[PDB]
Amino acid sequence: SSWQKLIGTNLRELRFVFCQNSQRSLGLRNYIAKNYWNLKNQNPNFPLIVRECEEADPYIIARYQYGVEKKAFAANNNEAEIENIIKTLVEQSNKVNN
Amino acid sequence: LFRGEHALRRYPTGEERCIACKLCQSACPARAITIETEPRPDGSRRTVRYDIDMTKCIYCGFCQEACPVDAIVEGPNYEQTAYLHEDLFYDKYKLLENGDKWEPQIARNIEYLINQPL
Amino acid sequence: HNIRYHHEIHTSDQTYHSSYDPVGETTTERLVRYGYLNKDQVNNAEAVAAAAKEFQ
Amino acid sequence: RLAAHRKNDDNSDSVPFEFTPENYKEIEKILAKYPLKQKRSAVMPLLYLVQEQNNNWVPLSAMKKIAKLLEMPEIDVYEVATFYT
Amino acid sequence: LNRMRFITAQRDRSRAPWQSPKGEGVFQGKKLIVASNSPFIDDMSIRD
Amino acid sequence: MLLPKNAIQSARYFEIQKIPAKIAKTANEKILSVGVAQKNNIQPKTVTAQGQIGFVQHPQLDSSCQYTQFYTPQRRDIRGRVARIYIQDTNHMHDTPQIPEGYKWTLEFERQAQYKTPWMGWSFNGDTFSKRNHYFCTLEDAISYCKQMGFGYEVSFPRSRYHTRKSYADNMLWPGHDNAVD
Amino acid sequence: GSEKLIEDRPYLQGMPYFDRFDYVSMMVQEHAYCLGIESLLGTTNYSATFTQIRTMYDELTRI
Amino acid sequence: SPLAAQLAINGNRNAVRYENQNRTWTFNELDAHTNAFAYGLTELGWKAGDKLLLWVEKNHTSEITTAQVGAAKAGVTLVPIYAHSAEELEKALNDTKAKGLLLSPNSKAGNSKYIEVVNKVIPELYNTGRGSTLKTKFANLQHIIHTGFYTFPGTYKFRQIMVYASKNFNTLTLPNVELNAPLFISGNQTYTLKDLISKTEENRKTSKLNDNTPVFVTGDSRSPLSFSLGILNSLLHGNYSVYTGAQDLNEVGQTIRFYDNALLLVDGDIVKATQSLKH
Amino acid sequence: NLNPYSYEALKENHWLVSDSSKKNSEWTHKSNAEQLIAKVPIIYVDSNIVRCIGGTEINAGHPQVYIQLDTRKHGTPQTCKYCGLRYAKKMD
Amino acid sequence: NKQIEIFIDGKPAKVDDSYTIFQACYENGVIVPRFCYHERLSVAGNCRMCLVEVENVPKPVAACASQVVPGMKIKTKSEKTRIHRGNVMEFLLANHPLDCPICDQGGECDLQDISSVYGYGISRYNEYKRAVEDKNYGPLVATSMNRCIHCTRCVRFATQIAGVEDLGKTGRGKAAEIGTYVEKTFNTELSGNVVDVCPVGALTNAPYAFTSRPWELKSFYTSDVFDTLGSAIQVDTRGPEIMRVLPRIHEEINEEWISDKTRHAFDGLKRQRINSPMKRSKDGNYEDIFWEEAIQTISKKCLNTPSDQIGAIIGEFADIESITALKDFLNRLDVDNFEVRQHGNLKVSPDFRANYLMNSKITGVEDADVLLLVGCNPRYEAPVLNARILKSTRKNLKVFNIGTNQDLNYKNVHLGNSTKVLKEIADGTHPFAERLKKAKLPMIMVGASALEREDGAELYNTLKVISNKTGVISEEKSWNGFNILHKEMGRINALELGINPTSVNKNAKLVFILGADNNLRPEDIPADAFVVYFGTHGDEGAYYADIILPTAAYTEKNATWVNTEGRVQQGRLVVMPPGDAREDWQIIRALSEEAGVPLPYDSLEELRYRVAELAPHLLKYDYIEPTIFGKVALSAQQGVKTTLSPTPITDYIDNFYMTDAISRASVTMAKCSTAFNHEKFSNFKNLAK
Ligand code: SF4
Ligand code: SF4
Ligand code: SF4
Ligand code: SF4
Ligand code: FES
Ligand SMILES: [Zn+2]
Repeated sequence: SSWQKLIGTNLRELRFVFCQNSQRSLGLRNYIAKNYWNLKNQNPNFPLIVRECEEADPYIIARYQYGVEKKAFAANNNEAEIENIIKTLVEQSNKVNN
Repeated sequence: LFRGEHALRRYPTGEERCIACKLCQSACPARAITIETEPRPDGSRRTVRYDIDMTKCIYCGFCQEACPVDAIVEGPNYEQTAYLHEDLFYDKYKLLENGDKWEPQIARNIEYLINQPL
Repeated sequence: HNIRYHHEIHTSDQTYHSSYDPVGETTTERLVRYGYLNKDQVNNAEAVAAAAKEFQ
Repeated sequence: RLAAHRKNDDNSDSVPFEFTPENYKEIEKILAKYPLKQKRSAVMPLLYLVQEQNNNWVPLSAMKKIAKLLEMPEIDVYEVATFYT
Repeated sequence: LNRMRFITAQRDRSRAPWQSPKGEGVFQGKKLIVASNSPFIDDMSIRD
Repeated sequence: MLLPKNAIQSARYFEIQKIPAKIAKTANEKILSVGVAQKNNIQPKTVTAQGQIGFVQHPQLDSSCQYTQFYTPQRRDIRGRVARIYIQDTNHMHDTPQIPEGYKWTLEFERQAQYKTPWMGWSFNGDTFSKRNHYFCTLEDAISYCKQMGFGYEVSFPRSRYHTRKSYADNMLWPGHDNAVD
Repeated sequence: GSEKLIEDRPYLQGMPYFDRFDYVSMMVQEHAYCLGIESLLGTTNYSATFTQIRTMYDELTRI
Repeated sequence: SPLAAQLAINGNRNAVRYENQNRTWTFNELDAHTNAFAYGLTELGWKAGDKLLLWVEKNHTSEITTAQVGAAKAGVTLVPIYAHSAEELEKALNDTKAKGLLLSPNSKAGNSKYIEVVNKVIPELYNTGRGSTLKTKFANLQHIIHTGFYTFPGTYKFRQIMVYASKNFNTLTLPNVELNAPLFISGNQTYTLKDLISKTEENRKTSKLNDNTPVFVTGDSRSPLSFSLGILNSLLHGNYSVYTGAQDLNEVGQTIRFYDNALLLVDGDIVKATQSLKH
Repeated sequence: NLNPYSYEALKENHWLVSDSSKKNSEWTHKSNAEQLIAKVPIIYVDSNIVRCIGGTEINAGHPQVYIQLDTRKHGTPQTCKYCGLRYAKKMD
Repeated sequence: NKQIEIFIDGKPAKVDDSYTIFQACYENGVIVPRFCYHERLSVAGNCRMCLVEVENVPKPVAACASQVVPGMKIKTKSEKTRIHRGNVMEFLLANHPLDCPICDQGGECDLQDISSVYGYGISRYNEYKRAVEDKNYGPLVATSMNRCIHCTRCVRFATQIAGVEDLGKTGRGKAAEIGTYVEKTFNTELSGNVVDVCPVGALTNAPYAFTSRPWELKSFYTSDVFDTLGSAIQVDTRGPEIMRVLPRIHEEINEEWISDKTRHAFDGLKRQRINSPMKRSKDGNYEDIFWEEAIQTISKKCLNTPSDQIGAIIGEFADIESITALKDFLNRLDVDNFEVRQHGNLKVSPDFRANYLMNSKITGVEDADVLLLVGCNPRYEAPVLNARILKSTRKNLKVFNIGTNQDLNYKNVHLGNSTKVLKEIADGTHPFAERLKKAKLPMIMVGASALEREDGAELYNTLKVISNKTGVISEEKSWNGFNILHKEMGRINALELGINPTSVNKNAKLVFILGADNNLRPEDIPADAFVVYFGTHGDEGAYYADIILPTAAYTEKNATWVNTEGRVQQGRLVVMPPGDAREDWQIIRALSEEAGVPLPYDSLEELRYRVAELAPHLLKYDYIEPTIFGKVALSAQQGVKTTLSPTPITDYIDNFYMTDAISRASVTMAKCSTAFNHEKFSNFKNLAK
């Protein structure tokens, strides 16, 4: 919601590396598939990269100013857990930037 | 059959006998013959550089034995003592001049050798 | 004009290999090594005969 | 003789070669011999007509016109011409 | 006395350097204006 | 002996087939440790001739490298290199060469330097090693040679020509009816 | 390093290396190399055998 | 259709041979080229009354004939341009307000080329975006067709403009050709299709031209008389048209010698004339 | 006379820039053999096929090569693929 | 019927009933001499070297032309087979000119190979040999008709593979001409395959003529970057000089054929290259300086310049390593824009690899049934892709186009050349809509240049709506025909690396050209900007930069390229870069260290670990990873603008011989442009096909 809207102003990139055929990445894959349109529409200018590998470890990386890396594991994380991780990473920018 | 000083032979008109077949370079047992060839301005198959490192050349005459157009020859010149190891590295122009100096005896030897099976 | 027989048809390239099993290897031991006789299924006349027949 | 077109200006591309209306009309019957799917099978009658109407000398321009009519390669037309004596 | 020419020719066989500008020249923005020296002529650019 | 008998354990040791996983030992490796984790998880766990995706294993400088023969006092760079292992088939210029190619996997180390000494414009290599590529009967044999020499591997599987139906009867196929086609 | 020198060259490319092996007797080594090549080829030098030049050269080298 | 006489008659008899291009065009070939050009123009939004200013230089004789055929089939106005200076080209464009401008890019416009002079006249082409309509100062200028090998900013290729419509999936409908439509504006004179046909017939009657009489038009093809004696007569009577753009007089004579009795439309500064048949 | 790298020159000298003075080749090939062979004249041959060996006997020159003197264009000479000699048709 | 049983030299073998005798021999590792039958060409009995003696058979049977009969016994090692092969070889050698020393086939000639192995041993025809003059077909095909054995290989390859019709058999008897009837050149974007197709020294590479023999060439297998396909090739080199390149058998990329640019543009790096970093003065003087001084000046300028006034243009010669290096160098300096040009920008987000790459891949062309091209010229863009498309079109394919009328060897319908046809299709009231709906396998292919137009995102939205509505990406059949023809491997890698091409800086006081030299205007960069060019050959970026940092070519660096079908190619570092050129990754790391933000990259392994942290799909070499979010990436969206301008759609390429810096700096490419440009230039459609 509001955290989804503030992503365009909080960070500089959002990367979702997952595995197409992994249970640990199944939750992340479902979360990316279901809610892709809302974030793409509300923040059309925010780089939102999505990548999948056969045996990738599920990582959601928030890249903030000065190329600050905020990779967080999302392996076997539920959709609510994925949303909480997104909210947290979209809220750490002020602490990370300062 | 004395395998003397390596030299580049030519046709009686003076045109280069070397046809850039790389047979000499593929036949030098120590790879002592080096060739760098590109199409000639007239289009002939001639090398831009033909080098024979006498420091690594055994003067074996294998290039002459496998010569396709009788280009590489072993002239009777044996007094090739060199005061400079760099000067000992003969090249295309040097070989051409050496062949020019001793072409006549080389021609007689070639005629006699060809007459052996003829 | 005889260009058919320039290449030799016969060359001294005959090779022969002779293989012999271990001299001390027993017939029952040979059958066990070849798998015809089970390692435990020894000293039985019927099993030994069957293994020997299979090996032969 | 020469399997390749000799460098003669008499057989050059600039030679004017156009089939006669009678030859054009005669093409109606010749094409009906072979199926419409294979119109190149009339190349022999076309070459015969060309040789008849061009002073027993087939021009390269005539061959090009035949290829245009036959919907076949000009190389194929030239090969068919040279293959026969 | 002319080993430099032979060295330049040998290097130019596979490592011929780019002829960069030397001196003053026109600059169309940050691009220094200099004409190419290719011996071949592009006929398609100048044809009718 | 290109394809060993995989139906038995005698084809090759399972240790030879396994690929060592990279563990962070340098400062940069510790920095991008998640990248190392991804490279270990996603890479194939086994190396076989029947593999499909090219894979790179970094130089394992450990006890397995005890059989390295290029770590001389004056030459301390050879036993840290990574060579490329691929099947070098016959060239496209000729189809029936005098010495057929494609029966041994070639492992080649890239040329370190090649320069023309100007005394005669003569070619010279700064590294006398890697002058000629080596040939191995089996991919497992090549892997064992690389591990024994402690050299990193970049193994790429070859892409061959597919089997195609060849027949001279295809040269005169019947097109079909004109009216039916239209 | 004549061993690797011959091993890194074609069959004819390593021919004179045999002369340098036995400097005093360069013909016996060459004859041995030729005989070994023929044995590998599974044949024999008919012209060399019929000309007896191999025997004469071996005797001269021995002398 | 007025131009479909020789097309419906045979469809295989040759129509025009571009000696300057070494290309021979049949009646079907000319019809197909005209159809493709007309379809490309109509699909580009060039409605009836659109003016096309021709800045090509002679040598594109086959291009000139194809463009004339495409303009006549659709029914748009064509105005040749004889610009030799940047000011001349600017004045011609301003007075004409042509919808399209076709130029031979490599044609020399005095010290510069035709494309260079046009760019000097129109700087907006340099700033035209890729896949975007150009925004120029002219009120009615909407198309730039270059005859060069390269792609010029703010311009399109003649080949790229034309689209060869198919027999099934084609959607653009070509408007029917009307006789009263003006097709040629040369020397401030407006020439209609009826005027062109009348001129062709009267000239054939005045130069003793038969049905089977080749016309070898050399040099300039922009003349309305040259058009009448070239592709127009072939579309009418099937005569063999020989385009000899930028061809020497000796070469034209040799080509006529390759023919038997041809009307030689000799090139000159004035509108192309005609001479006696044979030599 | 014609400028090098032209289309006509490329079509003529088999996509190569012919050197007339021959000094460019005499430096590039380190031998004036190009001009020395160019000093030779053009020879007219009656037969449409010639056998060139660069000499007088087999193995006394280059291997024998058969050159076709009858081409599409009359009077077009051909230089030997083995020697520097060039032969042309007797009449056409 | 399913598994027939034959006996090859007395060895029982279970083979297929439809395979040929030569097929069975090759499958069973039995090498049979052959000179005419090519596995990718038409089967013909032109040669008789495959005539094999079979048990209980009267005459020898051409194994390539003869299939396997159940129970047949082929005694290939029999004396009868040996005698037949010797007779055939002796007959073949009757008229072969003695040109081996003067022919490029020496060392790799199948003729001499069969003669030494399957030949008689001596010759007995003591008569004058027939002679035929050679032809003139341009600077790409070297003609020697004297050794031409009239094997029909050129004719078969041109008719069936290249699709051009210019080769045929003229004459009869012993004077048949293996060449064209009229004097012309063979320009069909596959001229390098003609030399590779001639079994004798009849056709050879003229640029490589008399260069050397196979005995002095060192061949290394790599992948090309000149074409968007990146077809595998083998580069043969001799010492520090690269000799030539040949195609490699890659059925997944380009079978065994390559384009002329891939074949002949390797020479561009041999001249007009930058060997040292040079500083461009205010007066334009280029002065060589030590790399330390240049790096320090660049770092000082970057430190002094504001973070909002630094921009760059990415070059075509950009690998994944260089792209990631530039991205990291910018990010560490708080920069978030990787584009400095605003005209000609690809309107595709790097978000999804499905939308950033061709979802149908190379084999999709044969797999797809109805193919709709929009702004793609497969002939000039990719001769291999065009040849594959033609091969598919021969069998069961329908091809439509919505762009300019091209001259493809096959027949392609032309729906239009402007956006009106596309708008009609998008509205659904178009005849092509029914054909697309009826297609079992649909595919849409659009060029990168077309997608980079001003209505780029609008055209992309229209195409996506059409594909979703028509069924190009149809989940019911799990077929995804939506494909994009990229024109820059660097741009493709940028899309795969997450660098947004749309992030273009309006004003930048720093301009870095990472090998970019095409589609650049002198006014697109403000004159008050410090400009550096990290390139190899200097054409435009060398002039447009205040500093020039020499870099390594594609063959001078172990680079990672992404074939647009989704393939990872590890192009090996064949030779060292000229002069003192440093690696692009090395240069970027050194600059980052000197700029106070060093990147944690000390080796290629560490760079690959960082890339895996960025993108894991790039670590699997020679593999196309499946994409399970294809339809989500290409899902139709409401409210997305798709207004299209009515201007015509064109193909970017004009001269196939000159498209890049190395291509323009290639003298072979210069001669190709001098000769074939006027020959192949035509503004009129070729109805003859
Ligand atoms: S064998 Fe003779 S003609 Fe051939 S390359 Fe050697 S020297 Fe030249
Ligand atoms: S004489 Fe022998 S060692 Fe000397 S260059 Fe000739 S082949 Fe080589
Ligand atoms: S093609 Fe050339 S190399 Fe091969 S046999 Fe014929 S002349 Fe010799
Ligand atoms: S020229 Fe070569 S490829 Fe063509 S038919 Fe002759 S042998 Fe075959
Ligand atoms: S190559 Fe087998 S029949 Fe010709
Ligand atoms: Zn000769």
